Order: sequence, then C-alpha cells, then structure tokens
Amino acid sequence: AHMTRFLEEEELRSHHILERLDAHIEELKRESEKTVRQFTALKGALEELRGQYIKAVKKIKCDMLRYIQESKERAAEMVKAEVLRERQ
Amino acid sequence: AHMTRFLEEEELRSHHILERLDAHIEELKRESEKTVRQFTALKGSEGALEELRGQYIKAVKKIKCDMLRYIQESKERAAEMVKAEVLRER
Repeated sequence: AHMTRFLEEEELRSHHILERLDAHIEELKRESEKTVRQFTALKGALEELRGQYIKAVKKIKCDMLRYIQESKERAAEMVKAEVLRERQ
Repeated sequence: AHMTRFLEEEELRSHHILERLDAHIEELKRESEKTVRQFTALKGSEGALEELRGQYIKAVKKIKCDMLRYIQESKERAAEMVKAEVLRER
C-alpha cells in the first residue's frame, strides 16, 4: 500500500499547482484590464502590458520548476524506501 | 528494481516539459512582436491594444493547458504504479 499514498499525494500536489497557476493568470488579466483602461481614458502602456505577461510567465516558470524538483526528490525517496525494503 | 526506472523517466519528462515551456514562450514572443508593431504605428489603437492583451492572456492559458497535461500524466504514472504494486503481490 505504499503507492496508493503516492497517488493521493499527487492528486493533492496537482490540485495545488493548478491553483497557483490560476492565481497567476488572473493577476495578469486584472492588471492588464487596468492598463488598457488607462490608455483608453488617455489619447508606455506597451511596457506595462508586456511587463505583466513576463511577470505572469516568470511566476509560472518558477512554480513549475519547484513542482518538478519536488517530483524528483519524491521519486528518489521511493528509490530509497524500496532499497530499505530489501533488508533481511 | 522498478523505482530507479521511474526516477530516470521522471528526469526525462521533466526536461522535455521545460523544453516545451521555453519553446512556446519564445514562439508566443514572435506572435506578439507582429501585433505590438501594428499598435506602435497607430499611435483603432486601443482595439489593437486589447488584442495584444488578449494574446498574452491566451498565451498563458496555453502554457497552463500544457502544464495540466503534464500533471495529468504524473497522476496516470502513479496510478500505473498502484497497479504494478498490486500485480507484484501475485
């Protein structure tokens, strides 16, 4: 029954990582409506907008790297626990 | 016996998704230079600024869609390991 706990954990880990991507998408969507409103109420905005997407994408790249790195450690931990189970 | 091959595979998948990630970041930067270039000309400037904004949001939705597929596959992998752990009780 080791692996069922592994899958339960993946299911949680999956729910969290997707939550923190929605957070990032929405922040982009909010900041960018504001900035498009500034420019429309006027007659520099290209840098705020592009600035924002770079922000959202950077944060997505960080969070995906932390997930990936956690995943590798988890796998290595299981490699370890398998070898411990070989004890006579 | 089994779990080192799981790790290896995890390493491989992890590098393939990060190639994918930088791949369509860089692609989606090409797509924006075209429409940014239009908006710079017009000083319809705003309808064109919304379109750009709609491309950034859409681009970051495609990144999410690839990231969901990756996650989904991890769940499928772990599921396959529940199965094979069950088969080894045989």
